[PDB]
Amino acid sequence: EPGLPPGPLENSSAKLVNDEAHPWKPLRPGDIRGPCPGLNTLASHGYLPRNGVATPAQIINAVQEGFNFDNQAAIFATYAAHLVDGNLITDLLSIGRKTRLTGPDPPPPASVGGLNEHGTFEGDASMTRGDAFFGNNHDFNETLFEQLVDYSNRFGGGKYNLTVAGELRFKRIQDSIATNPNFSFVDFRFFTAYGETTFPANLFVDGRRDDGQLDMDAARSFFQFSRMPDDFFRAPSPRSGTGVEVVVQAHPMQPGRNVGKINSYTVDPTSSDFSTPCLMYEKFVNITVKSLYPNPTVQLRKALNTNLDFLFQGVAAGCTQVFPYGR
Ligand code: HEM
Ligand SMILES: *[C@@H]1O[C@H](CO)[C@@H](O)[C@H](O)[C@H]1NC(C)=O
Ligand SMILES: *[C@@H]1O[C@H](CO)[C@@H](O)[C@H](O)[C@H]1NC(C)=O
Ligand SMILES: *[C@@H]1O[C@H](CO)[C@@H](O)[C@H](O)[C@H]1NC(C)=O
Ligand SMILES: *[C@@H]1O[C@H](CO)[C@@H](O)[C@H](O)[C@H]1NC(C)=O
Ligand SMILES: *[C@@H]1O[C@H](CO)[C@@H](O)[C@H](O)[C@H]1NC(C)=O
Ligand SMILES: COc1cccc(OC)c1O
Ligand SMILES: [Cl-]
Ligand SMILES: [Mg+2]
Repeated sequence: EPGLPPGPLENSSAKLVNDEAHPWKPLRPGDIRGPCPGLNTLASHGYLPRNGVATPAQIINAVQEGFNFDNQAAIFATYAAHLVDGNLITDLLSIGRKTRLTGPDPPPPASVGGLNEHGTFEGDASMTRGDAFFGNNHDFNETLFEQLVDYSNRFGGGKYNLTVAGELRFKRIQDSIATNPNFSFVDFRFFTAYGETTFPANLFVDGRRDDGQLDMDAARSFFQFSRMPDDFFRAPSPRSGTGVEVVVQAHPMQPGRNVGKINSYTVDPTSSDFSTPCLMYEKFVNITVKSLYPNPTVQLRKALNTNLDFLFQGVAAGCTQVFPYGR
């Protein structure tokens, strides 16, 4: 019932992806878009179902076909998101808000809240979306985008590149520390917050150039309108987070959180960090997934174990698989 994770592209060359079969269309009533401009764009070009509800296999195929996201990264992200935000029985995940379209819900404490669910996959210090504490963690924010433009002007000669990513990533962390008393920057979010800042440079840059310099017209088109530029070619090879080391090196940070007040950022020594990637995977499964499904019934336990096996396919070589519900 859960389909097998798709394999890598047979042909990963750059090609036109804004093509006749995948035109941009505006939203219809009920169409769901969320905090990810990549998935949003794929839905708005029909690489995913246009209503924003999809299976993990549909998501993996879409990120590969439309943007040349690499297979390992696609698998890890998709199954992580599905485990914490999707319906494991129906095999459906919303790319934004919680919806009845993902089917009959499992029992509490599982939320099946879609990608909009705060603190599962989605988290604080996003580039163009506000922190959940401020009321909306999913819609495009013009003020935040204008700051991205400003940082691109200051550090990228008017373009978004890895140097800009390094500076903006830090600025957003510092702004959340100063204003969000509930700011959390540990474990899974600590990792994804860095990786996501490379994606516009690696994946939104036309693949015929692949120069890591994203122009602001293209940036707005993706971030605000979920729309590929006219004649957009995808990247010329599979990739996801390459160059994340540049972003980290610009302003190395420890994982931590504000402790109920602004300007109280307190390092968490129980968090994983970039020195312990396997711990990030182990805590995600043992703590995050397990807490949503502490004592699942038979069909849920089976679906959990299958999706956990799929998640492990995307885990970097050298980590040991963990089994929260037995073998
Ligand atoms: C493979 C499955 C994917 C999933 C499940 C996924 C999910 C998400 C989620 C939940 C966020 C919000 C994190 C946060 O800021 O709090 C996010 C951010 C982001 N995603 Fe993805 N994503 C995926 C692939 C991609 C791809 C292929 C691209 C580009 C082609 C992309 C581009 C981005 C960008 C740029 C952000 C940051 C948005 C911002 O901070 O303003 N994603 N994604
Ligand atoms: C792979 O796709 C590219 C772009 O569409 C094309 O030029 C190339 O010849 C394809 N390779 C094969 C083996 O068909
Ligand atoms: C506040 O932080 C906790 C995690 O420490 C999280 O469970 C909760 O959803 C957060 N809420 C908002 C609006 O940030
Ligand atoms: C956008 O972000 C700014 C800056 O953090 C915030 O003040 C504003 O309330 C957000 N929302 C909108 C709708 O502009
Ligand atoms: C970003 O652009 C600026 C200005 O062109 C340049 O100095 C810097 O080296 C660029 N960084 C990257 C990683 O391309
Ligand atoms: C996760 O649970 C497994 C037992 O299934 C255990 O071996 C492992 O040490 C745990 N890891 C963490 C980080 O809790
Ligand atoms: C490969 O890593 C990732 C995959 C999907 C989303 C991410 O950031 C939100 C991310 O950092
Ligand atoms: Cl790949
Ligand atoms: Mg966020």
